[PDB]
Amino acid sequence: LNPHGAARAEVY
Amino acid sequence: VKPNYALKFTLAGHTKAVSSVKFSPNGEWLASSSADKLIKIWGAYDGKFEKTISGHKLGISDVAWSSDSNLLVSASDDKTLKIWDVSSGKCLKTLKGHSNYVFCCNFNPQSNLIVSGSFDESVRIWDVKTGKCLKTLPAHSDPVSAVHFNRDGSLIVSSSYDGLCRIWDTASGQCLKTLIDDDNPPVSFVKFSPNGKYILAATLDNTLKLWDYSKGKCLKTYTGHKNEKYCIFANFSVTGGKWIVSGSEDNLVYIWNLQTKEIVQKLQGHTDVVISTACHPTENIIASAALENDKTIKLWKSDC
Repeated sequence: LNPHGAARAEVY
Repeated sequence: VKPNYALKFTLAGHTKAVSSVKFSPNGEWLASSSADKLIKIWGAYDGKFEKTISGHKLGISDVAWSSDSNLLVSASDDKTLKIWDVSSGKCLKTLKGHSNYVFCCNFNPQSNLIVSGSFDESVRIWDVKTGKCLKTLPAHSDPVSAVHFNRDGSLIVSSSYDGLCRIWDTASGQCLKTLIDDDNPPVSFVKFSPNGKYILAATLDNTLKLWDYSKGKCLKTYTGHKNEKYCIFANFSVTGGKWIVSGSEDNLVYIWNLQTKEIVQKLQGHTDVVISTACHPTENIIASAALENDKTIKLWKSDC
């Protein structure tokens, strides 16, 4: 579950 | 010569980060995808909100248009892609098969195929007509950050945090080429040039590179911006002067002269990372979109 809602909106 | 992009409209409506914006090939629309699970459609010329398209159970990382501007495909954290009839806003097909977040997507020019890349480290090729997955390519050893078809749909380029750009034969599924400089920074974006002869690749060391595909060598390098963390879209702008356009993690849109590699404009206005930029197919219009602290899309227009 990505905190910011979408994978592209996260750091990897 | 330098472009004179200036802010014309700010498109507000999304309630979380905007992940990707794309202009329809007919120039009439902009589609935006968001962490808020929604796709929104906006007038390309007036910025006017047209409609909300909903259905995904989780946030969306990418959206792309069919060549006839009638369909959109979206890539979601819910592990699916959805094909959407834009006019009705209805979900025509849910493309299921990926085992982790779907990160990137694109139609081929003929638009009978969709290519997708995922956190599951694979690239998939889907039949638009039937919704069936034609090929699963074991493309990379880390999440796949971008996927794009060339001019005639005969090739797919993919990139990954694994540091590789790879080029695939659409028909056979064969890996035809692996591109890498003398180092392995994560590759955060890749796409073919409009003539299919080059590949523009972003890496997470603040650098964009123009590669000659056939010769397999880096020709040009664009620097000065900030890109260390996010998979930011970049573009060939061709409707006026020949530019490279990218977002940046310092909240600016950067524009470089393709030939000279000099920065020619920095568009200020966003208040968070500019994750996505898109160039209008016929007019000098740039759409930009930002992450969660911003939530807006901006349309910028220029005389060249």
